[PDB]
Amino acid sequence: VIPYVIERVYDIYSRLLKDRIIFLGTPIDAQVANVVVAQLLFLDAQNPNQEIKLYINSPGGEVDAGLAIYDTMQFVRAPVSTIVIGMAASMAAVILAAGEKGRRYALPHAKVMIHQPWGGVRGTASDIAIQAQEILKAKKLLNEILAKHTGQPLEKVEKDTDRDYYLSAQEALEYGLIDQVVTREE
Amino acid sequence: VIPYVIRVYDIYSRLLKDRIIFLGTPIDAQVANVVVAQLLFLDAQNPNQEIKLYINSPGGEVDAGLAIYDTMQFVRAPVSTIVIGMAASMAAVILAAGEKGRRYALPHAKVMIHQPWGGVRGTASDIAIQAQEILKAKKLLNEILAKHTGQPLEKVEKDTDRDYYLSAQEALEYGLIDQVVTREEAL
Amino acid sequence: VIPYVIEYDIYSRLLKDRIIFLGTPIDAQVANVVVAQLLFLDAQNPNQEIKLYINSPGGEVDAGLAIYDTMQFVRAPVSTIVIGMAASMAAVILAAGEKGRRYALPHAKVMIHQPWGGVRGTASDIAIQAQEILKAKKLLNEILAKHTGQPLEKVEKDTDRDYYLSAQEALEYGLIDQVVTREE
Amino acid sequence: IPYVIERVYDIYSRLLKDRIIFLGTPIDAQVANVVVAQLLFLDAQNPNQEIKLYINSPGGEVDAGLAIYDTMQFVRAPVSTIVIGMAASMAAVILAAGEKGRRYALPHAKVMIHQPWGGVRGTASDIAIQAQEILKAKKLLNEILAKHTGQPLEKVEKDTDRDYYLSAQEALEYGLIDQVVTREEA
Amino acid sequence: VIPYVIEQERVYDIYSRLLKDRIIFLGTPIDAQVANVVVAQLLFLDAQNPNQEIKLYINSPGGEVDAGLAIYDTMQFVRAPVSTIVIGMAASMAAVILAAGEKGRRYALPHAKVMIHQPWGGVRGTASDIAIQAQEILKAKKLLNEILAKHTGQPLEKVEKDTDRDYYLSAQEALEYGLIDQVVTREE
Amino acid sequence: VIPYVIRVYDIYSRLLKDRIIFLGTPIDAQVANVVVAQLLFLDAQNPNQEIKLYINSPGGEVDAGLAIYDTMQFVRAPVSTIVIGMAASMAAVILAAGEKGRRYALPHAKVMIHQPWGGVRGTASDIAIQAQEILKAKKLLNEILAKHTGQPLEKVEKDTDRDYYLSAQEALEYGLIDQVVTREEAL
Amino acid sequence: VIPYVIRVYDIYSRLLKDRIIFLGTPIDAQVANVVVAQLLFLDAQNPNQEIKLYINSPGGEVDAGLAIYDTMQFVRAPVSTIVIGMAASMAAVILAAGEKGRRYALPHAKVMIHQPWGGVRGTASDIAIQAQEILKAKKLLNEILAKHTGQPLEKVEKDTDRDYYLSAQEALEYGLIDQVVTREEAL
Amino acid sequence: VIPYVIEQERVYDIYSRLLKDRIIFLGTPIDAQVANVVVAQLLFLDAQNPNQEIKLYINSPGGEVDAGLAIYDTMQFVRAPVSTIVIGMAASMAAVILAAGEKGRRYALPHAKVMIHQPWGGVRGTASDIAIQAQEILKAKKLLNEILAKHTGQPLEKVEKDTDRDYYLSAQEALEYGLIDQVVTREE
Amino acid sequence: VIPYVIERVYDIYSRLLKDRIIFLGTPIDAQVANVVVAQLLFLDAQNPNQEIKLYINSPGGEVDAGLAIYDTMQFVRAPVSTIVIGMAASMAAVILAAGEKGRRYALPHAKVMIHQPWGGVRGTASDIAIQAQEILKAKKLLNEILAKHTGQPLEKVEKDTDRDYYLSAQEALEYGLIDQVVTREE
Amino acid sequence: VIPYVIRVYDIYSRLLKDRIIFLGTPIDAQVANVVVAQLLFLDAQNPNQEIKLYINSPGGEVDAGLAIYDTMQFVRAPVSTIVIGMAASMAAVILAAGEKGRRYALPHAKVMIHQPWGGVRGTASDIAIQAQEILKAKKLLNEILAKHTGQPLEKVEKDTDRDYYLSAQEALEYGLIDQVVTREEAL
Repeated sequence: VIPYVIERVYDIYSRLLKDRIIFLGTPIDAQVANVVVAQLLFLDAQNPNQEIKLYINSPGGEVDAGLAIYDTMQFVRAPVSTIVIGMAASMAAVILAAGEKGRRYALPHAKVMIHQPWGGVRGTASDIAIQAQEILKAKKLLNEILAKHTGQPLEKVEKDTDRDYYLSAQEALEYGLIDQVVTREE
Repeated sequence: VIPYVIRVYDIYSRLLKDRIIFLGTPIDAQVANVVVAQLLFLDAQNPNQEIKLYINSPGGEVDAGLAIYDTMQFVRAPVSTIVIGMAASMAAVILAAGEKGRRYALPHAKVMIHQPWGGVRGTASDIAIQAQEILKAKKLLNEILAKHTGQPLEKVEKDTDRDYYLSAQEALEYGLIDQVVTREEAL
Repeated sequence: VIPYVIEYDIYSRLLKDRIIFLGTPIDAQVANVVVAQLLFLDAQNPNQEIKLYINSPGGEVDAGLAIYDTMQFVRAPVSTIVIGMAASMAAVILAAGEKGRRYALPHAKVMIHQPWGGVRGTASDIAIQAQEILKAKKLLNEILAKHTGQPLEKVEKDTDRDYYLSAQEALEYGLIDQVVTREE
Repeated sequence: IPYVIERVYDIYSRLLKDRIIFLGTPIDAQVANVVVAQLLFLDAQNPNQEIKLYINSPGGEVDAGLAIYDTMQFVRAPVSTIVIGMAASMAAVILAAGEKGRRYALPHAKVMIHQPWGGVRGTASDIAIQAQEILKAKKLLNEILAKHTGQPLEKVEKDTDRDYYLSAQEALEYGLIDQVVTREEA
Repeated sequence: VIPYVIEQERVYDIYSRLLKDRIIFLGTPIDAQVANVVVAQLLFLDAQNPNQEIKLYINSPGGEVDAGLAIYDTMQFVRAPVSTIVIGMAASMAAVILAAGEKGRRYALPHAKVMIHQPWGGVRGTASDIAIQAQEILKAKKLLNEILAKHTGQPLEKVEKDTDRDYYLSAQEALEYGLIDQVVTREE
Repeated sequence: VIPYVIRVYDIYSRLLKDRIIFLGTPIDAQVANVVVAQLLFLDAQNPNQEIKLYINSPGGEVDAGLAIYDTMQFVRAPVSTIVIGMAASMAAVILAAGEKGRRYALPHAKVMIHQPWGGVRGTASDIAIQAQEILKAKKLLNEILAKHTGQPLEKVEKDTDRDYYLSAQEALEYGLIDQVVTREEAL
Repeated sequence: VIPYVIRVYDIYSRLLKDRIIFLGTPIDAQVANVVVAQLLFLDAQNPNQEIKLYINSPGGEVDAGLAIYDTMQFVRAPVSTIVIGMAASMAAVILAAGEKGRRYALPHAKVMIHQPWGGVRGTASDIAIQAQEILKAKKLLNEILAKHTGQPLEKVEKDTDRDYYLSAQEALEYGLIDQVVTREEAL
Repeated sequence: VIPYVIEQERVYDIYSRLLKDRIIFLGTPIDAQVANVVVAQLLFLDAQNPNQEIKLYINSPGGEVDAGLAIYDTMQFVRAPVSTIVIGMAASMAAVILAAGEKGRRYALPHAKVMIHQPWGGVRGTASDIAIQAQEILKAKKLLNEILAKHTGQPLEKVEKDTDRDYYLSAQEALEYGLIDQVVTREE
Repeated sequence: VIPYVIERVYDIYSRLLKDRIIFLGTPIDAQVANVVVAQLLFLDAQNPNQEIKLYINSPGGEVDAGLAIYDTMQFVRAPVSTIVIGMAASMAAVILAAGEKGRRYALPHAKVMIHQPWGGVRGTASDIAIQAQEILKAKKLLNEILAKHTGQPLEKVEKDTDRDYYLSAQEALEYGLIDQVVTREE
Repeated sequence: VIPYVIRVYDIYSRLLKDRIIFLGTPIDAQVANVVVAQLLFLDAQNPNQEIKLYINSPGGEVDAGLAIYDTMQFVRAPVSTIVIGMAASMAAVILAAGEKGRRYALPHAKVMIHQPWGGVRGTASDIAIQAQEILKAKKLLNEILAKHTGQPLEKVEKDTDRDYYLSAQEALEYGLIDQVVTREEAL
C-alpha cells in the first residue's frame, strides 16, 4: 500500500526521486542493484553537479549486486550523500561508507554492522576450489574497500569483520564509516 | 479494497494531502521506509505545520520502529500521535514519542509495552554477539520509554518484563499519552 | 469484478454520497480504512449524516472498538443500517449508530456474543492474556447495555453464547430503532 | 535397539529384569503409562527391593509427569532416581521425587526447573477456566518442589519464573538430588 | 517497487525513461522472454535512429544458449552500434553478449566480474533421443568458443581450454583477455 | 518488467504499431488467439502492407499452431517470418508458412521439426479415437511441411520421426526459409 | 537390512556379546540412552573386562554426548575408543575420553573439534538465559578436551573457534588418541 | 520382500545365511550406517576365523568419502583376506573398495562396470568456514588418488588426470587398469 | 499380506525357494538384483547340478542391475530355467531370453517386450558427452546379448528395439526369446 | 488387524492349509505373483485336490490378471471360484475361468464386465504402439469371456462396451458362474 501525491501524479518514492532522493530499503540482489543504478544514472544525467541523497535501511545482500551500486556511486559525477535510517549491514554498510566524504550520516539509533561474506559451493572438488577462491577474493576486496573509506588499517578491518561487528551510530562515526550523527533538523 | 476521491486519490493518499499518516500494520523495514518517506515529504512541504500519525499496530521490528522514532525526532514539523485501536511494543514507543501535549488516545484504545523478542542461531560465538544486541535493544527501549513518560528507569524495566497492558486512562497516568479524547468539540 | 462510474469504483462513488460499507470480517486494516472514511467525511462536513451499511460477521475487538470510538468521536451523526448480518463486534457498531437512525432490512440479522480468543505461553503470560480478554468481555457488555438500554446483568447473560435476533427482535432488544421494508 | 540372549531381550527389557527403568524421552501420556506399568510390575515382583529410574528427558505434559510422580510415591519399593544427561521441568520434578538419599546425578548432568506452559483458544469463559487450571498447576508444582528440596516456597516460586538451570553440584545445593556420583566406587 | 518519472504529459517507469535515452538493461538470467524483450528494444531504438549509439548495461549470470544468441545476433543485425557495459556480473551467455559489443565500446566498472565456461544442460529419454540432445550441446559448446575467440582475438584452442571449468575474470583481466576495451572508474 | 514508450505503449504494443508481431513463447490456445487477433487487426488496417512475425518459440499445441498457420494463409497481407533464437515443431511449421521469399533466419537461429506428442487415458474405445486423431495430425503436419518446403512427403516423414535439428543454413537447404540474414539491409 | 547371527542376534547384538558397542550415528538423547544402557549392562556383566566403543559419528547434542562421557568415566570397566571413519565434536570428546592408552584411530579416520552450535527464540530475558548456558557448555567442553589431551586450555579455546580437522596422525599429536593402528594385532 | 532359510532350528534371511558362508554384500549407496554394518560384519567374520577368506560382493554407486574409507581401513585392519567381486557397478568409493581387495582376489563379472572420479561435496557459510571445507575436500581428492595409485600400480599423475571427470571402465578395461585381477565368466 | 506355511515356518516365497524357485516379480533396481543374485548363489552352492526356476513378471529396470542378474545366471553351474508369467519387458526380457537353452518358457497369454534403453543426463557438455557414450555402449551391448540368445542377426535386433517391440508368447517363441509356450501341466 | 491360530498362523495362512486362496484386493503384479505362488504350491502338494479361490475384487491390471488366469489353466488341480461381494473386470474373467461346474456366487454378490482401461503418453509413433496393445487386450479379453461363458463373441463385445453389471442369478444365466449358493446344506 503506497500513497500518492500530485504536482502530475507520483507515488511517494517517485515524488522523492524528483527531489534527488533514492531509497535502498530492501535486501540487495541484482534487481535491487539495477533499479538503484538506474536512478543514480538518471539523476546524474539530469544534473551532474547536484547532490543525490541515498537513504539506507537494509541488511545487505549479494556482493556483486552491492558492488554495482558502489561502483556507480564512485562513477557518477554527482556527489552521493548517504544516510542510514534504521540499519546498514554488510554490503549496505559498505555502501553507506562509500558516500561522499563529509556527507555520510546516521540517525542516532541507527545501526551499522560489518562482517565477512557468506556463500555456498556445491560440485566436484575442482569446482569447489574455483568458487572458494572467488569468495576469498571477495572477502579481501570488501576489507580493502572498507579500509579505504574508513581510513582504518586493513589489518584492523580484517580482524573486526571476522564475525558480526555491530556499531552504534556514534561508534560508526569513530570507526570512520560515517561523518556525522544527525539528531534534529536545522 | 481501498476507496477513491477525485486528480485521483486513494483514501490514505487523500488524507496524506491533509498531513495525516497511518501506521496501521505490524512494523517491518518496508513499513518504516514508507512512513519515514511520508514524514520527510510532509516536513519538506511545511516544517511548521503539524503532522498527525494515527496508530493501530501491534509493533514489530526494533530497528524499523527506531527509524520511525528517529525521523519523528529529526523533522522540524511537530508529529502528533493518536492511537485508535492498539499501540503495542514498538508502536507504543512511537506513540509515546509524539510531540509532548499532542499524544492522544480514543477512549477504548489499548497500549502495551514489553521487552523485545528475538531469535539467535549459530555457534556459541555468534550467539553471544546476537545476545548482546538484544540486550542493548532492551535497555535502550526502556530508556526511551522512561525519557518520554517521565517514569524512573527502574520502574519501566520492571513494568516491561512481561506484557504490560494499559487502558487509555492508565496510559495517560503512566505518561505515555497526554489526553484521552472522546468527542470532537473537546479539541 | 467491482464496477466503475464516471462523473470512481462503486464504493468510492457511494462515498461521495457519504455512504460507507462495513461488509467484511473486521481486522485492523478494515478498521483503519473505515476510520479513515469517517474522518474524511466528518472533515468535509461535520453536520451532515454519514450512513454506515453493515454486513459483517464481526472480528477483532480492538479493531471493532476503533470504529466504535471514531463514530462517537466525529461530530457528524453516523446512521447505521444492517443489510444481511451484523454479528459480534459488527452488532456493537450497529447498536452504536446515532439513536433514532439505526435501521435493519426485514430479513437482516443481528447476533451478539462474548469475545473469543487464544493464548499461548507460560502460566504467567496466560494469566495476563486471560485478564485482558476478561476486561474486554466486561467492556463490550457495558457498551451494549448502554446503547440498548438493557440492564447490564441481562446483556451479560444473553451474550454467554451466540444470541441471534431477527430484525424485529433486535428492535425490541434496543439494538436498532426501525425495521425498514420499503423506501417510500 | 540391540538384543541379548540368555529367551531374547532388547537391552531395555534386559535392564528391566534388573529393576532398571529408563525415562529417556519427552513425557506424554503414553510415556507415563508405560513407566507406571513398569513401576507397578517391579513393585509387585518385590515391594522391598530398590527400583532404579534413569532420567534423560526435557520434561513434558504435567498430568503425565504427575502420574509418574504419584506412582513413585504410591509403590512400596524405593525408587532411586539418576539423571544422566538432562532432567528438565516435569523430569526435574520426577528426579527430585526419588527416595530421599537415593537421588543421584552424573557430574555433567543438567537439571532445569521452570513454571508450566500451555495454550487455549475459545471464548473468554473457556479461557478463564483454562487459565485457572494452569495457575493451579503452577502452584502445585512449586509446592511439590518445595517439599522435596526443602526450599521455602517463596524461593521456588521466584526461581521457576523463567528457565532455571542447575549443574549437578548446584542441584545438590538446591536439594533436588542427594549426591553427585563420579565413579562406581561408592 | 519501480519508481516513475513524469515527462522528462508522459509517465515513464525508470527503465522506460532510460530507454528514451537509448539505454537497455540486461539485468536478469537469460531466457526466451528476456531475450525477446531485449531484441524488441534493440529493434525499436535502431528504427528510431540507426546511426546513434545504443547502451546495453549488463548484470546477469547468463542463461539459455538460444536466447543469448538471439540477443547476440540482433546486436550484429541492427545498424546502430551497441555499446556494452558490465555492472556487477556478466557470466556465461552474458559474457558472450558483453564481448559482442561494438569494438572500442565494451566497458566494465572497476569491480565488475566476467565469467566464461562451457554450456550446461540435461536430457531424459531413449538412447536415440539422448544422442540427438548430446550432439546439439556439443555443437553449442564449439560455437560459443568460436564466437568468444572471434570477439576477443584469442586463439580458439586457448578459449576451449579456459572455458572447460568456470573461468572468472576481474575487470582488468577481462580487458587483457580481450572481452572488453576499457575499465571506467569515473565519469569523464 | 516490460518497458513503455510514448500515448502509452509497452514495447510490444509499440512494435505492433509498426506491423510487427512476436511469437516468443510456447504455443497454447491463449497464445494463438492473441497472435490471430493481431494478424486480423493489422490486415484490417491495411491488407496490402507486409506484416513481420518474429519467432522464438519451442512450439506447442497442434490446434493452436494451426490456427496461427491458417490465419496467416487467410489474411491478404503478406506475412514475413523471422526466426530469432529457435523455431521448433509448430513454430517451425509457422516459420516455413511465411510468404514465399520472405522467410528469414538470423545466423545462429535454430529450427527443429518432429512428429507430434500427446497423451490420453481412458477406455480402449476412447484411446482408439484419440490415437487416430494424433495419427491424422502427424500426417497433416508432414503434408504442410512438404508443401511449404518443396520436399517429398516420404522425406519429411522420415526426417521428423525424431527431433530433427537444423542450423539456419541447413534450414535454408531444407526449404524451411528463403534467406539467412546477418545485417538488416537484407530485408 | 541388518543381518542376523545365531539364539537370534542381529550383527550389533552379536558384537555386543563380545563387549563391543558402536556409536555410529549423530548423537541425540535416544542414541545416548542406548549407549549408556549398553555400557551399564557390560559393566554389570564384568566390571574388569575391557569394553570397545567403535566411533563413526558427526557428534550431536551436548547433553546427550556428556551422558555418554560421564557413563564411561563412571563405570569401572575400562572403555577403549576406536574411531573408524569420523569423530567430530561430541564424538571427538567421547573418543578422547577413552581409557588412557586405549584410544585408537584407523589410518584414514578423521577427528574434528569445534565449539557448540545452538539456537533460541524468545524474549530478551529468555535469550540471555540460553546464551549463558551455551557459554557454559562451550567452556566446559574446552576444559574436558584440555584434560584428556593434556593441552593448555587457551590452546583448545583457540583451536575450537572454527572447525578444526585433524588426520589420525595429527590427532595423535594433539593428544586426542594414543595410537594409530593399521593391523589388528596392535590392540 | 527378503526371503528366509531355515537351518541351512535356525532361521536366516538370505543375507544372514550367506554371511554364515563368510559373504558380505555392499549393494547400496555408501553412508555412515552402511559403512558401520559392513565394518561390523568384517570384524565378526575375522573374529570367527582370521585365516579364512571373506567375500565382499559389490554393487554400489559409491557415497560418502569418510564412510568408504572406514570400510577400506577395516579391510586392511582385519587379518582375514577380503576378496572383492563387482557385480553390476562399483563406482567412486565402491571402486576404491573393489581395488582394495586382496591382491589376486579382486574379480568382476563380465558386464560389470567400474567408474572412478574425484570427490564431490558442498558447503554453505562464511568465507572462513568455506575455506576450511574446501581444504578438506582437496585433501580427500589427493588421498583417494594416492590410494587408487597404490592398489592399481598406476602412476599418481595418470590417476589424477583420469579421475578429473567420470572415468568408466568395462570389466576387461578395469583388469588392464589394475583395479581387479580377473574377469570371471563361469564357475570353475 | 503374505501367507505362511509350515514344514519350520516359511513365508510362501521362502517356501518356494526351498524348492529352488526364485521370483523376479518387480521392477529391477540394485536391491532387487542383489536379492536375486543372493538366491542364485545360495541355490547353486546347495547343489550346482540341480535346476533353478526363475519366474518372471517384471517391467524391467536399471541396466546395470539387470546385467548383474544376467551375469550371475551365466556364472553359476546350476542351469537356470526361465518362465515368464504375465510380463517380461526390457531388462526382464533379456533375463528371460538368458535362461538355459531349451528351458525358457512362457504362459500362453504372457507378454514379452524389447526396446532400447532409456536414460538421463544433467551437467556440463563434457559430462553429458561422457554419459551419452555410456548409454550408447549399453544400447549396443543389450542388442548383442539379445542377438546371441535369440540367434537373430544383430542388425535385425537393432532395428526391432528402436521402439517398444511387443511379442505374444507364440511370437516370442518364433523370435527365439523362449523355447516353449506351456498351456497345461503334464 | 489379521487374527491368528496355533505352529502360528494368520487366518489366511490357516485357510491356505485347507487349500483356500483369497483374491480380495485390486490386482497388480504383486497380487498376481502371490496368488500364482499359492496356486503352484497347492498344486505341487496335491495336483488332484480341489483349490478354492474366493474372489472379492474390482479387477486391475490386465497382464497381472492374465497371469492368474494362465496359472489356473496350467495347474492340474481344479480351481473352484467363489465370488463373495464383487468380481469386476479382470476379477470377473478369473471368476468365469474357474473349473466348469465349480463356479459359485453368494446370492447378493455382483459381477461386472467391461472393456479395458489404459493410458498412453509419448510421440505419435509411441502412442500408436501402445494403442495397438490396448486394442489386442480388449479383443483377447472378449474372446476369453466368450470362451468361458459360451456367449457369441459379438454379444460379449457389445455387452462389455460399457460397465455391464450382473446379479448372481444374471451371471448364472450369462454363463459366468454355475451356481448361486445360499445355504451350506445345499452342497
